Amino acid sequence: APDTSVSNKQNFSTDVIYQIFTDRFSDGNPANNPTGAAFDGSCTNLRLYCGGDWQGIINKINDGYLTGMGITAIWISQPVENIYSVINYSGVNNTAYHGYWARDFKKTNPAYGTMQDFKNLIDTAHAHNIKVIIDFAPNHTSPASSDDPSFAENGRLYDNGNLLGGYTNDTQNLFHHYGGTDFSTIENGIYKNLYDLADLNHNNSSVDVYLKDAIKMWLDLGVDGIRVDAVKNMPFGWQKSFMATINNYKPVFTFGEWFLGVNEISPEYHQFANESGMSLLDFRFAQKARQVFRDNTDNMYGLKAMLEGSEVDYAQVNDQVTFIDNHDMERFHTSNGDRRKLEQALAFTLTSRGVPAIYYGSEQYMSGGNDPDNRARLPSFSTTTTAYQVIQKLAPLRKSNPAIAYGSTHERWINNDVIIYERKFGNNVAVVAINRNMNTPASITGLVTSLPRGSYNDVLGGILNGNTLTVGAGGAASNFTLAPGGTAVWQYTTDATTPIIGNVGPMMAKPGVTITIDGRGFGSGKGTVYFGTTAVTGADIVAWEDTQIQVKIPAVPGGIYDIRVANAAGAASNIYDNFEVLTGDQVTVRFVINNATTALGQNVFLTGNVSELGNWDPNNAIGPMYNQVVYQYPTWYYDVSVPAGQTIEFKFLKKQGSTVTWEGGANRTFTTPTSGTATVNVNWQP
Amino acid sequence: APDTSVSNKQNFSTDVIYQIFTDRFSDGNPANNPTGAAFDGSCTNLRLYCGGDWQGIINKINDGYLTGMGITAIWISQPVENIYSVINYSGVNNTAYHGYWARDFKKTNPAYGTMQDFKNLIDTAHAHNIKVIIDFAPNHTSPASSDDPSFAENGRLYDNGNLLGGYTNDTQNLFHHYGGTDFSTIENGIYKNLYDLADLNHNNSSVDVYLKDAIKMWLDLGVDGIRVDAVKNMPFGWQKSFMATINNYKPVFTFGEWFLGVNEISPEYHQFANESGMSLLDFRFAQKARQVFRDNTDNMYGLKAMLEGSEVDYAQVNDQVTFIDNHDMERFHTSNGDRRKLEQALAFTLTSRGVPAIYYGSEQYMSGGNDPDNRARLPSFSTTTTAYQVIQKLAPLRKSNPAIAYGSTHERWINNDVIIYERKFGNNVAVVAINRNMNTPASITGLVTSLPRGSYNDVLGGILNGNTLTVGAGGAASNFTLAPGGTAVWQYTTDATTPIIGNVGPMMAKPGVTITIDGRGFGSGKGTVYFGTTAVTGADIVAWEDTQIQVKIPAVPGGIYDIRVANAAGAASNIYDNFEVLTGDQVTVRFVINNATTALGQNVFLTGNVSELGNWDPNNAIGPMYNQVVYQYPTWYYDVSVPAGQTIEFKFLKKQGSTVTWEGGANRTFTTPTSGTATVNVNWQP
Ligand SMILES: C[C@H]1O[C@H](O[C@H]2[C@H](O)[C@@H](O)[C@@H](O[C@H]3[C@H](O)[C@@H](O)[C@H](O)O[C@@H]3CO)O[C@@H]2CO)[C@H](O)[C@@H](O)[C@@H]1N[C@H]1C=C(CO)[C@@H](O)[C@H](O)[C@H]1O
Ligand SMILES: C[C@H]1O[C@H](O[C@H]2[C@H](O)[C@@H](O)[C@@H](O[C@H]3[C@H](O)[C@@H](O)[C@H](O)O[C@@H]3CO)O[C@@H]2CO)[C@H](O)[C@@H](O)[C@@H]1N[C@H]1C=C(CO)[C@@H](O)[C@H](O)[C@H]1O
Ligand SMILES: C[C@H]1O[C@H](O[C@H]2[C@H](O)[C@@H](O)[C@@H](O[C@H]3[C@H](O)[C@@H](O)[C@H](O)O[C@@H]3CO)O[C@@H]2CO)[C@H](O)[C@@H](O)[C@@H]1N[C@H]1C=C(CO)[C@@H](O)[C@H](O)[C@H]1O
Ligand SMILES: [Ca+2]
Ligand SMILES: [Ca+2]
Ligand SMILES: [Ca+2]
Ligand SMILES: [Ca+2]
Repeated sequence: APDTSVSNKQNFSTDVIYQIFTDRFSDGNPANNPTGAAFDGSCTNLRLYCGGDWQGIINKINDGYLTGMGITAIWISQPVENIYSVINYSGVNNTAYHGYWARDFKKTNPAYGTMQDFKNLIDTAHAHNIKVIIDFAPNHTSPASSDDPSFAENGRLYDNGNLLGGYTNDTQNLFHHYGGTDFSTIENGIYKNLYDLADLNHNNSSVDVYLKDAIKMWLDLGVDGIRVDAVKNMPFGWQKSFMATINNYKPVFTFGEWFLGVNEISPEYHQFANESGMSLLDFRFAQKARQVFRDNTDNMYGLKAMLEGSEVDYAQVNDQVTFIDNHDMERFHTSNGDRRKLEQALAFTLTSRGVPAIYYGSEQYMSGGNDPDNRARLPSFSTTTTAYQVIQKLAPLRKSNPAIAYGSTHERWINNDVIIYERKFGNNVAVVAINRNMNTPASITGLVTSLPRGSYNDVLGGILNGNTLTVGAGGAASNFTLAPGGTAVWQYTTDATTPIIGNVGPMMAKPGVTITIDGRGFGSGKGTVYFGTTAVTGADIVAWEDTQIQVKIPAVPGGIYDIRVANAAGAASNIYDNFEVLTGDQVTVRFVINNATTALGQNVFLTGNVSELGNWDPNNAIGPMYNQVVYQYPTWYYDVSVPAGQTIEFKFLKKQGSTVTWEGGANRTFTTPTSGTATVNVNWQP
Repeated sequence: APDTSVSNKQNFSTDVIYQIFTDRFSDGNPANNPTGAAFDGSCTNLRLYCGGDWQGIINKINDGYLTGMGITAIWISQPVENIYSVINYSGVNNTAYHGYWARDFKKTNPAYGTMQDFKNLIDTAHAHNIKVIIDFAPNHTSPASSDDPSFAENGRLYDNGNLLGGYTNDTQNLFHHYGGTDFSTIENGIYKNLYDLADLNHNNSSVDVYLKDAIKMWLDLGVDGIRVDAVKNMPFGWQKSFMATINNYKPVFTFGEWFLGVNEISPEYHQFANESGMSLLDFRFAQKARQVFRDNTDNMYGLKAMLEGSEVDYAQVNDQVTFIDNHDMERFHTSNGDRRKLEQALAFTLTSRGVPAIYYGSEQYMSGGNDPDNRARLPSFSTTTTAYQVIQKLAPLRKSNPAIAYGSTHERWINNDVIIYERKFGNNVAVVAINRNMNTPASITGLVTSLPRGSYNDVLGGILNGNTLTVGAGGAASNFTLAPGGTAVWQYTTDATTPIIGNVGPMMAKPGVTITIDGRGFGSGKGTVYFGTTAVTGADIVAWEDTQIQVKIPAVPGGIYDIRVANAAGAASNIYDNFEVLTGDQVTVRFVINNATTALGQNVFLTGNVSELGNWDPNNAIGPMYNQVVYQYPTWYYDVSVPAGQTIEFKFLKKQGSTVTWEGGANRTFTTPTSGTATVNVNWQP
């Protein structure tokens, strides 16, 4: 089918996402509204339920509010049954309106709707070519105190009605009981509790398989994307087996939230987008967009350096979800901030690389500080605001112009307040110029672009003071003055003769899984797909057409591969690297090693004979291991995704700068379980 | 040996060439100086012999003038025996001092020296790590009038003293007798005479074989490169069979002169570079450099556009020879003009991509107009000029820092008067910042770089008012003020672990010849070289070390191939593409089709079953064929290089944009000659 079908659950860079807090969007059904102290239909107390639901979203798809805007993906609040208690916190009553305090991951939150109401949402979203992404927060259940079993619902977890257990009297260790995080360390934030949320224990096999059974249930019900919550606060090894579970079952675009501060460039964050099997919410993009476009704490050079840098650091930059604000940040639009700032910042995000996500109500210039003030009910469904209009005009360019969906970003002109950048994919190009200065016009002299000769009309129709572009000989454009606050988008589209790959999804799966390669120039005749130098042709290509091919991963050795396409005429595409073929189905195993004594700067790592363990290469070893919380030094521990039901060989080692110290002895061996969890507890062999 | 060795004849990106007009450099042997009419020892008359010779260049390698400047290659006037005539042109006497009026391509010009002095030049140069590039001028012989046999030497051509023929009464048709070129079309500039020069006819098997035998004997005297003259004015197809003759016998770096004027961009120019097997003097670069640093008829965004654009248009940009002036244009330094512009532009060229050439005497701020004023004798052998010191500081960096020699160019900061660009290859980095404004200081803010945090000396030692750079977190540099006329070079080197290809020479050749791949990170142990999915290893990798491997071209089908290296440890490199494997040795065949009547913009083309003929792909067919000078429309003719000694199958087609009207009938067949030429003459088949 084409790369732009609503059935393409694997790649979303042709989409624009509208992030909906279900409770604050629309109350389509008042008979499902909570009662008593859990409810506030005036929505003046923002920690209470206001009554918004799935029928209210079906209604704004149907009446065209969402479709009118060009929105093609909806990201909604976690669908799962939540705790019913009203919790008092320092006098303030609080409810589970946000969907984040779960108790049964196999049932719906009935304030949102029934199971039949979720199905009706998927079906009318799909009938209108909209994809449905759900939040999923497998890190925890609900507010709990083991000391006080009567507080809230004591973190209790049920499997489709059947109690599994609570936080007080956790004889099964379904939950972590280490106290709360102080956020000092990644380890500390993983194993300790977030605030007061009862931390699930993913190393318990019942928690492991129930959470994996539950996500399969939501995939069976037709969801197309998953935003997983607090990715920083779960074991990365467990997350990779969770990701292999959805990728080997029904791969859908999955991305996670790892929060990043203002000028924080974090290595682990990038490693996580590059290696977990899910992409990330692009906080680096988001924080620099607000520094340049909102707060003027950085300029266009900062903007350029971030777009250039991120194209290298994320192995698949076209998979990162970009945004200018969301539910954890103060709204972009301030009380005294010019609306042009919001409008340009949205235009930027809509024509930039990635998968743009728009927080509900941006188009209605909502302002408000941090939680809960950034989650007010949206004030109006006016369809004629300037912001509604810039998204209406630009969001469809992601489906029609493959340069916006998949192209590289080239800065063609710049100064402190102006950047004009070019997105290019094959022969398709889009050019956008923006002048963030609202007093001073900009004299553009010497712009050259890849546009063929012509007089390009600004796709924004002049609503942000854009203009026509007259491109002469050799893509050189005639000089113009960009208006103060001006933003213009100029574009050109054509057929590609060369295969050009713009995106592949999933990026990690075992042999036999159908991968989806999207781009242009594949031609209509079944060509060749290369995993390294292995070639799939014929029947292993389950589907071929100019924009999309679907093909089964061949039975190659686990490891990571470059993908390449050849059309039926033998012309070959660009290389799409970092594809991970897995040795098979995964299981997460805890590795505990006692008496691994280390000097300062020395850490224990794990390596082994399968690609998941680095294939005996010390540079690709699993680690640094942890040694503070679940076990303390010199015991080190780590949860590592590993091939299920196989005997693997492995050894530990210590690394200090360039020096590697392997443990002596023979190779340790271990037969992994087929499902669940396992722990290997061993002692340093000198 | 390593990439930077003086024995690397295939690639020159690590070199700095010094273009010497042999006659105007140094007279080291007066006894071989011309007498009386052909000579002027005061060299007051720039059209007569002044005396400069190969012995004088040997003295300048020996006494330290050239090696002290960091020059690593020398390009000298054509070595070949020229006519002895003093020609009159308007009562202005004129001699062959420039070496361009050949008589015999197998003897030396006695004013320069003997074959014995030419061996001494090769040997003193190599002994001092300087490569020797000779001009070769195969388009023509010398001024000739067929009407008047006594003018000059009637363009007579000798074969090692044995007369072959003169222009008057050329019965064995050695020359073209179509009149002179008005430069109206490429076809007209090729087959008609350039000025009064008896134009050689490459379709004559005698001239085709003699010219190839002569180039081979200078490859046999140990020349390291060849600048071939007037590449525009000879048939592509013949120059390709000539390139295949050099590359299948003793590959050395060869590049042509295809003159190009200001703001001029020819597609045929970039097609020649990309498809001939030779590269080109980079007139695109040189013309924009003079506009920005000499003449002020463009600014930094223009420079920026040229750098960005040449990087995608030139398939192998690292092989283009750059310069800011030469013998066919006015010298860059203007009389009583600002020296700092010369110094700045010299520093610009020295740190930019390609292979830089310096016109002799630039370091002595030689002024002069067009021919012959730009070839006055070098007036000083001063080693302390700032232009001398600038070349001495920066020329070495092309051997030491691979970012300068092979790296990509990326603008990092810019405005009308300032560019700071960064060269990047692996983690080796060079950042050069130039302020062409000689009056205004520039404040740089927002410079983000790829250098590690630290403070960086200007390698020019501040002689061009450059400064010390301090780099903080994430490559962001501290605010600074680039002086008026400030030029500053800051750099970072570190060993590459993983293999990176920076250059490949030759780029076109039959199976069995040894190519040179240069870069970093290849390691000390043989790994694999791919030509397509064809892995080449062991005995065929003739040599392998970290910066250079040499390997024999596999017995693959004729076609263009991507080259990729995987070091012993399996880490694979970037792809170097557009490599052409010839089906075999080459002969230029003239194809002539009669009665091929076309429509509006319908052109005739040739295609056949070898890769040389596009392998039956209409989108790759040879053409559009010619039809004015040698044969007239509706007869079309084209000189195509084809594999020697086999039955090619061909057909002709007409292309109306995307319509291909094919000949009917059956596929034609012809057995090519093994050496020499042939002409196939046929009529359109409906
Ligand atoms: C449960 C919580 O989940 C999401 O936020 C995550 C982040 O994705 C995760 O990376 C981490 O980020 C925090 C960051 O480390 C810290 O420096 C910054 O100051 O705050 C970030 C956000 O809290 O932590 C949280 C996981 O705890 C959602 O985006 C959050 O909205 C969501 N919040 C819940 C939790 C509480 C209390 O149970 C409610 O007050 C809140 O309304 C609800 O949304
Ligand atoms: C004497 C020596 O004994 C063990 O040797 C190591 C290798 O040195 C190391 O490269 C590693 O190689 C992997 C191998 O490439 C792979 O094919 C195989 O299947 O798996 C290996 C890793 O499991 O492993 C081998 C052993 O299999 C020790 O591990 C070495 O450290 C040891 N050398 C040092 C270190 C210590 C250990 O504390 C001393 O006991 C020893 O005397 C000293 O020589
Ligand atoms: C033999 C001659 O060849 C080289 O220079 C040539 C170019 O190869 C050729 O393309 C042509 O360039 C002109 C270009 O094609 C045209 O479109 C442009 O507008 O103008 C260009 C010239 O201004 O002509 C040049 C030379 O004009 C060498 O680089 C030359 O040095 C070389 N010169 C010889 C030839 C003559 C004629 O007998 C002497 O006057 C001259 O001194 C001598 O050096
Ligand atoms: Ca409701
Ligand atoms: Ca956790
Ligand atoms: Ca002499
Ligand atoms: Ca010619």
